[PDB]
Amino acid sequence: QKENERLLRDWNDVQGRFEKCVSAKEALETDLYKRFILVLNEKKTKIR
Amino acid sequence: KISNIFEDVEFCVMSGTDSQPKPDLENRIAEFGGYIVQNPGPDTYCVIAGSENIRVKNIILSNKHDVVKPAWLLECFKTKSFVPWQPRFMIHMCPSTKEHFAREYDCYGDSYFIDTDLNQLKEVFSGIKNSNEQTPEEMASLIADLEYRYSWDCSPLSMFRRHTVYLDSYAVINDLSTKNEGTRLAIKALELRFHGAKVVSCLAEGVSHVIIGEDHSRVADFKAFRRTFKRKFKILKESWVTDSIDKCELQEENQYLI
Repeated sequence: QKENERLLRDWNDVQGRFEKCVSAKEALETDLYKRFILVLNEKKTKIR
Repeated sequence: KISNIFEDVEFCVMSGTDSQPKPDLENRIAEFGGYIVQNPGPDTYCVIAGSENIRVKNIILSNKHDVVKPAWLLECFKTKSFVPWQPRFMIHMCPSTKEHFAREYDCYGDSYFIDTDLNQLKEVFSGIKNSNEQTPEEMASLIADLEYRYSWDCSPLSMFRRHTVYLDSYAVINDLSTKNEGTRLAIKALELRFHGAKVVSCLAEGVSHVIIGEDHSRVADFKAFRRTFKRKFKILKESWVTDSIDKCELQEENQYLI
């Protein structure tokens, strides 16, 4: 019980850190996409 | 004295102490032959100031000249020559200069003569405020359309944007008295969201795929729904999703043949 419980605590910690890291990566991808979309729309308007 | 090009041009260096003392700036511009006037006049090509005063605010109101940062002066010093004006120094700028910029520059820091490197593009993006104005569905759809228009969806890390795979992690519908603790459904959700796919728990008309867990002994309902539903679903083996971890590689189109 002690072995599986602290391994499950480690599993919970790794799940949390993986979730937050993936969320940070997704947020960076999303805001980079937003900024690129804004500049691309600016350039599209300039081209038009 | 050194750069005579700054002669015949008036410079209203009426402030500037945070970076360098104003007398030092005056001495340097005199060494470059800049006209040091203590107050703006309708012959000064640009007004130079540091901290922003009521005089600068009035010039903003009474649009007479441009409030150029001392950093542009530092750029001129390090270049030892004239530095073209960029839309990052002038806090306030005359409408004529606004038209001049708009005629040959974008509304942002991007310029047609000086390209922006990684750091410059990062600064341009950061200067543009970031907020939420587009819905996630619309923004994802536009991203997918632009990526398909120029073949950007072929990135090996994000291919599940279009494939909204539904994971039937719930045996029953609308029952909050149960919670699957210690299950690998969270692992499957993380794997799906790694490539960009987002799972949904509410059934709607936008879901075009139904995927059940390891309990594949439910072929009877699939068989019954094949005759009923015209939307012929596609179900692959569970080894394919594990290939994203073991092989960690995409599957080529040559596998889809006769």
